[PDB]
Amino acid sequence: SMEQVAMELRLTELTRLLRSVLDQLQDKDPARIFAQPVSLKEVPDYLDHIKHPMDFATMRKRLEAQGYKNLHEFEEDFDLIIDNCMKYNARDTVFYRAAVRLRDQGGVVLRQARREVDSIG
Repeated sequence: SMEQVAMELRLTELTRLLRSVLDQLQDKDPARIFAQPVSLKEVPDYLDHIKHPMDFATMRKRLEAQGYKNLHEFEEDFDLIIDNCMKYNARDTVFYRAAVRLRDQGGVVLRQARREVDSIG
């Protein structure tokens, strides 16, 4: 149908916008602390602690499969990265501190992406 195609074009354009948001968010992590999943070889008990792991590479696979239907879903995954980190790691650690900075700096980027999604529909 022509409706299914028009919907597909909307999803593609949302995907293009989220890809740029993702690149902007990832730049706020220059140390690459959140680039890849926490290694279960190196942190074998990680899943006893964190029930829903997340990281930027795993978000990128989902994005490129057009697996995000809306910005809310994307934001959920970004928030998991931060929130998982701040529970697993103590306050006085390089890891926790990097999460706080990513959170604060991403807020700006997410504030305008919300406006661009509402605006461009």
